[PDB]
Amino acid sequence: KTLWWEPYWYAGFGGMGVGVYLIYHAKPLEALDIKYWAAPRAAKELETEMRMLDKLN
Amino acid sequence: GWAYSGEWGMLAGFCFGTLKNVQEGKAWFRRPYIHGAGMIAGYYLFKAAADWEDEALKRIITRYERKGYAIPEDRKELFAANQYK
Amino acid sequence: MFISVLLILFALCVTLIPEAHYHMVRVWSFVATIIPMWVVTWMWWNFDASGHGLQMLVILGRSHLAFGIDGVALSLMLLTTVLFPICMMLLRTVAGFMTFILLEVLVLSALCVLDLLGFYILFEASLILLFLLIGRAPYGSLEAAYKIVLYTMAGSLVLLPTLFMIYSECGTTNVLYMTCAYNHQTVLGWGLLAVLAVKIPLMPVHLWLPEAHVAAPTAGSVLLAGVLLKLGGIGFLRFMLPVVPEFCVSVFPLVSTLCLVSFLFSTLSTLRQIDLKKIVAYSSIAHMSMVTLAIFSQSEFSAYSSSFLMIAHGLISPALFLIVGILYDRAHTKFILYFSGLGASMPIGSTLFFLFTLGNLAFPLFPNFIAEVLCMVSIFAVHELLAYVFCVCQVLGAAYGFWAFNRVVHGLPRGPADVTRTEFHTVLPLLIGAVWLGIKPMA
Amino acid sequence: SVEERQSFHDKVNDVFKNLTGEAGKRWARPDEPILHTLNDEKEEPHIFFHNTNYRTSRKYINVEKTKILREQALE
Amino acid sequence: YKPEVPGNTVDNWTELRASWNKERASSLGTNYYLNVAVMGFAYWLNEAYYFPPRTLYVGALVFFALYVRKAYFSTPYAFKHEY
Amino acid sequence: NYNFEPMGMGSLFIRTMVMVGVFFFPVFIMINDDYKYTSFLDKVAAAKAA
Amino acid sequence: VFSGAFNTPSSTTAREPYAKTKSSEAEYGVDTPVPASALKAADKHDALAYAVANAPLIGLAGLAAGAQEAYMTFERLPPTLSRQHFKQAQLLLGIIGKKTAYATLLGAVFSFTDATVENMRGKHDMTSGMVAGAVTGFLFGMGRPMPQPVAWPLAFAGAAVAADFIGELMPKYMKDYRIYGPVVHRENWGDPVPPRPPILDTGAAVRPSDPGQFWRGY
Amino acid sequence: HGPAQTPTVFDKLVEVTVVDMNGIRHRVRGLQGQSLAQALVEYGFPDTYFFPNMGFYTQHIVDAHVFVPKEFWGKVQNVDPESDDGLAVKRMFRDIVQDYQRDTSFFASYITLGAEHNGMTVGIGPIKPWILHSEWAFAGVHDSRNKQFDKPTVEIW
Amino acid sequence: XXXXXMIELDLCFGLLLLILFGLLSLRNGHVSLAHIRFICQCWLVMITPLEVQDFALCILTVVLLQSFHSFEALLFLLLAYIGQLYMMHSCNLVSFYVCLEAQTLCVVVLCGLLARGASTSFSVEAALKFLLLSAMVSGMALFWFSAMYQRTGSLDMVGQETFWILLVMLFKLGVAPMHMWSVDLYGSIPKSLLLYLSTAPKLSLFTFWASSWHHDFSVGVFILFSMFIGSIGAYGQPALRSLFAYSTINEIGLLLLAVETAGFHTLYQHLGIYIITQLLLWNLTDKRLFALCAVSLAGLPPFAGFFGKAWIFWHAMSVQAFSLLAAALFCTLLSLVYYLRVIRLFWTAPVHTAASFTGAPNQTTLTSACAVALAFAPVMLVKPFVI
Amino acid sequence: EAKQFTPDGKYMPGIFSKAKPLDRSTQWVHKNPYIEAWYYRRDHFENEFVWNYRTTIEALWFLGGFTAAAYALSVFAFRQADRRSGYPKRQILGDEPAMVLPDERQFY
Amino acid sequence: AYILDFLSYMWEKNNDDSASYKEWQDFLDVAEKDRRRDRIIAWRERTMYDDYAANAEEPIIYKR
Repeated sequence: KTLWWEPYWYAGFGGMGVGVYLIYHAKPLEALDIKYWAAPRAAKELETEMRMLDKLN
Repeated sequence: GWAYSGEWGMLAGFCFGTLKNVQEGKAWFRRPYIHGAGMIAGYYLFKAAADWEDEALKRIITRYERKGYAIPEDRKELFAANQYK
Repeated sequence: MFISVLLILFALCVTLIPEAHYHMVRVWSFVATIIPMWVVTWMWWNFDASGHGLQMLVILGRSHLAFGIDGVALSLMLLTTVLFPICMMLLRTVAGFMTFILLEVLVLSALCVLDLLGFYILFEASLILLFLLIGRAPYGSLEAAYKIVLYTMAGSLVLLPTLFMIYSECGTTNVLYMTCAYNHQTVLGWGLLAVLAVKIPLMPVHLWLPEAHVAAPTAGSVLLAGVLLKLGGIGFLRFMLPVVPEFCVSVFPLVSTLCLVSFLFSTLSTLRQIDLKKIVAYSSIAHMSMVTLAIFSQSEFSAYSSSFLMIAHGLISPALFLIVGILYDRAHTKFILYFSGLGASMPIGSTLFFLFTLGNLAFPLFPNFIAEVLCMVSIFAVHELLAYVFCVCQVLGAAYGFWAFNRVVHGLPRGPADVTRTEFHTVLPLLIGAVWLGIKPMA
Repeated sequence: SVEERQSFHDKVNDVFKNLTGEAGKRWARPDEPILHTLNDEKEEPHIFFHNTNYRTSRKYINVEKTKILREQALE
Repeated sequence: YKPEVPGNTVDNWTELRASWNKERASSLGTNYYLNVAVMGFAYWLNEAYYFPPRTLYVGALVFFALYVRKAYFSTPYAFKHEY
Repeated sequence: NYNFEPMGMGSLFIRTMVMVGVFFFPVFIMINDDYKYTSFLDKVAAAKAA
Repeated sequence: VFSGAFNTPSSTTAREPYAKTKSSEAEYGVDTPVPASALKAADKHDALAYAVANAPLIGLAGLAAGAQEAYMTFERLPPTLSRQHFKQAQLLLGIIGKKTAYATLLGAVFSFTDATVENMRGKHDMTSGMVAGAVTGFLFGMGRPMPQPVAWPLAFAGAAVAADFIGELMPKYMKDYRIYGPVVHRENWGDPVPPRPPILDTGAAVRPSDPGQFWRGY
Repeated sequence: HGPAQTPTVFDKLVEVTVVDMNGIRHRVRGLQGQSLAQALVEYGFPDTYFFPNMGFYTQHIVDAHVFVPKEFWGKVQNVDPESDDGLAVKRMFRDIVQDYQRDTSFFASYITLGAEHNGMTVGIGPIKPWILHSEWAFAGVHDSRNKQFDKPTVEIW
Repeated sequence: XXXXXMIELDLCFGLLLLILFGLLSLRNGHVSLAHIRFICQCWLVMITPLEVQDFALCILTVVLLQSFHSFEALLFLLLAYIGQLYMMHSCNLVSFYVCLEAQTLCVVVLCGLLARGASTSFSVEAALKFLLLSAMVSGMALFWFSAMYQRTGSLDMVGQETFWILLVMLFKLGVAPMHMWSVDLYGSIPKSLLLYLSTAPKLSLFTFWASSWHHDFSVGVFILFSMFIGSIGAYGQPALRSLFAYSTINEIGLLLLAVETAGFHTLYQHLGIYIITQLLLWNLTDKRLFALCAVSLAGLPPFAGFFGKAWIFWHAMSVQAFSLLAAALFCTLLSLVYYLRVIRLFWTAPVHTAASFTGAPNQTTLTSACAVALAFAPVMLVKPFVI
Repeated sequence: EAKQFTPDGKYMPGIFSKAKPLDRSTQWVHKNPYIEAWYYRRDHFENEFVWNYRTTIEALWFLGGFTAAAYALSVFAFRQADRRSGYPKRQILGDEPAMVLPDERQFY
Repeated sequence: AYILDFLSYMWEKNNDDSASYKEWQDFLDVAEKDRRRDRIIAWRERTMYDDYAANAEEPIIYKR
């Protein structure tokens, strides 16, 4: 016999886990976290500051 | 006046009838005429409360300005308003 | 807001259920707590880390009640909404369902509050609920409820004059304007320190918790362990630092020394405990002190580290309480000298006891390890002496932990057999969550 | 003066009340902070939040730069 | 498990009976006297409110300290035949 | 043959101090570094104003 | 507002102090006259006069307590003893006088020692009150069992510290505190200026510490 | 477990001679584990023979004033004079009894009858007038026929 | 012209008609007087001026008239209400004294008459004690009033003599240590009369204070007396009657504290909340709601007692009355002990409610359940409402 | 040996079964009176406090002494952190008006 | 895989920056309204209703 609580427990917790996986693997990188938003914007600044440093040498 | 005052009054009347049946050992849903009358009473009473807030606020702005405490018109709208907040 | 009101009314329908159909009673009571978990999941899917530091803003007119979401509040809501269904799974009375529903509602409302008066009103609305919960007639202790209620009321009464004084000073009670006005930081700061040092267990005024969390049943025990202490940390983060920084600064030596002595004495006191439940009670004190010092450090990433540690404790410690509750209910006693040979008697349960003991002891492959690493990073950047003090006494907690575990688990087999399907299911969310957050918490 | 600061506060409220942007541009991620002559910048909350978000962006950009330079150093 | 009540039952009951074989008078007189005292001398504290807080708190601590509880009040004078 | 009694007060105090000294040496090292540094500054101040 | 990176108010402070905030059109207080005896009571240049003028208030509490205990003892007197009116009077009056004199001595000691320390240290702080409280507790606590001779000085010293904190320290810390009109350091917020301070019929216990707090009277 | 005799009420039967304030002896049957005053109510004593308990969370408990002879003094369960329950008992002495106090004055609510109590004899102790609330008071006169056992409830309110 | 004084003539005519009507109704062998009760309510409605306080007191009394069934007591309550209403209009100490003494005599008579059972003797004793102390207080008031009349030569209520007028005003509210008469009254008198006392004279005296009273002194030491004594006594008294008595003493001390720092809006709202609670208290038939009164008195957040104490604390801080604010906080804490005790005594208990036998089946369900709906009040309350 | 179930499930309470029914209380221990007294005493150890010589000596030398040690250590760490960031003296609680919260707009 | 980017596109379509900014502005505006109103109301004198001088601006009629 299946216990009374088993289907509801499974449904709720599996739904939360599915939502978690979909958040971590389908939300846009910028939407998921800020750290993705800043990488392309900082890469160019680092690029153009590297030559500034080299000329300072 | 508040937007949902009458709904709050009806909910209060609902609980009122519930606890009236509680106080007599009856099921919560018995005697629905009491529920309806209480809903009407709560709706009208809290509408009166909402209107009384506006009355008191107009009294406040009038008294404050009459004493000599003149206000820039921008904040007078905080008191001279029958806002349906 | 509309959805929240719908859940509020839907949860109240429990009392309207006639007691004849017990099956549907359990189903409804469980589902009412199930729904907010999915709602918070939907919120997290709706949040934007590239957006503002606050999102999903809503205000209920001139009635205070300012609700907004940061990462800390959302994570705390997620952890609480995970915890509550397990607590529901451990109750058998409608009164318990109603009390825990109201407690969950109050916790959720306070978790995203943005009005200091609103936090004051909403937080301590559950004090009578805790009083009725802890001092139950057949098994509870009235003294524990008396203690905790008096401590909380004392804190709130100390805070209230400060709250109304700053309200009059700035003309409002919203944080985003309280944070922008000049104010007499000192008095409000003392009020906030008093309340959040009572709520979070901090020496000397912390003594209610060891009696309270032990006298309460399993569900209330897990609630008190994993929720109400974190109300203190989110309290700091949301209110005290944004509002009164100068008081926070001038009190930093006092806060640091109080946290350090709290941690030291609690760690040393734990070894002399003779009951598993009391041992678990003292365990949380060190974690809360570490969280408080991490918050007050503000060095590099203090808020995030504190949130990580709060989540880690609210994940692991309820598992300790679950094991304690299972052992007591299927043993009718909590006294250590009646526990022996548990591994041969309760293989999977004893394995879980081991795993969650290691979780309490900050070991790798667990969120607590990264949490304490980040907290000690924040502490170290402020100064290295405090970080050393935290680092040096790591052995002293694991001492009592391993001693109690080995004493009760190994040896002569005597007592209950292993756990049941319901008990393993109750254990399951904490294990999965801890593994997930100790392997790849971020991405 | 008091009247000068009153006028400046009113102008700031006007400017922030009528402010918008498009083309996938996320507000609270502005390219520039607004220069000011205001002591205790919290005197203007809008400017305070603008500068807060700019500072957050700069800090996370520093973190990303640190990661990139760490990768190059490892290489 | 139950802890034991300390001491002897006989001795403790006798202590329970210490200074209680006496008729209770009417509470009217104490009430009238309190009201009379308030009506007659409370004006003495009129100048008090301006006084420095330190002295007022000292007076408050003294007044609290010297108080005697009306309930369970007993004297050796209740059961002696002469002064 | 055990009486279950707390340790000797003086011995307990002495061993507690011994433990504290052995296991909190960085505190003393940092404090003595600061003391030496301020002594250097004091000598510099004394000699530089004459 | 809320990010895990840092806390913005921790780095947003003023560079220059502000001037005085204009509160009302008329910027002077209105208050009732203080009796000069209490004005002499605040005088602290002479310890002897300070204690002398401070004593009667302190001894009044002892008088009240003595009257309480004496009347309670009376309401239990036997009929045989109550007819010795002279003896009744002498006993009750002895109780009352003992209590009142003890209270007076305690208060005189407190005031004398407090003003003594105030003159000795050439400045004013809470330490003088701490010394006075400790001495008063010791004098009160001498000759009793021994959880007391430490506790009573602690009680008196803590009471003195609380008295300082409440009566003097906090109002001085909030001498500029205002609940009306423009907010200090935030007069850019457009709050109108009242012509006059809010007139309030506050009791003698509620007195304005500053001319700009409110107006007291009717 | 063997031929052990069937359980009958005789084996737990306790008898106490109780004499009223009018000097009339009365035979009363008592049971082990129950209070004396409960049986006293069960006998038909007038409501004037009883009074509310003056303690906290016990004001629903009735009691009667009796005198315990010298022998049975040690069978009275001990109560701490320093305890809050002891304070309630001392309030009961202070108010109800006044100058009716005797060194044998005791309260039946603390008498748990047993084997030794068989054959014990006590009498009723006089009390002063009292009032608790609107529905339960004592005029000071023992002129009544209403049985305390006839009250449907004990309303502390 | 008397054309502007019609309503007082109406009061007199209605009283005469009521006297004759009551006389006639008694010759018929009638045994109930609900018709008389409704007629009295109507006459109260008509004689009421258009002030908010006047209507509040009128309606409060109107609900209270359902709790009595004797014609003479109805008449006494009508005359006491007349005295109270005209006390809200008393511009001089003569009418003030007359109204106070009429109310006192009415209270004494009402307490004396309605006794039944063996409780009668103690009710008589308490009533006589209150009469004697009221007589001496009245004599004090007359003496000092005559002294003021001599010094001023006018009807102005000013000068040093007003201190004793303030004292007499204190005595009517049971201001500790002039509180014990209230405790004695709580000890014996039936619940209906105590229900009357807690609401009406206090309301009228607060209104008259707010309208026509000023003094050049403080009452803070008396506030300390009331707060501390009420808190400690309500903690220490096992009797429910005296427990609520000392609770009332603490609440009136809180009201006095609100008074001393002005800001009568919080005073008004807290008085209204407390009167609502008292109305809910003395007509209780089920004990489950009894703990709601405690949580509405212990200042627990979600209900009105908390906010009523809260704005009071707000206004106390508005003047930085640190001393009395801290004292009020500590006494509020001490309240919680016996309030939780009340909760234990009448919440964690088996549910039982006796059924009516002589008809009148739970004759006060409506007012009870209506007063219960106070959890919905804070919605309208949190805004600047009462001001 | 009892039958608390039917051949098709259907848990039977077995109220009138002669055999002792297996239940939740089945594996309860038999309490040891000495153990119960010990655990009550340790849960109610609060009645054993007294201001003796040893207790006072221990409380002052350890509790308050190490409280003072940690307080002074915190003060030292705070001041050293201030000195290691180029800041002047800062105003701790009760330290006379001085610099608090160094501005983000100033280079120290 | 396609499901993941489908969800991403659904999110990006549904979300709006300007709506959130307007919500933020509404929050600040309402909060400032309430704070201004409360601060104005705080200028609360309190004298007895017989105080003619303190209420010389009140249009009150007496029937005495």
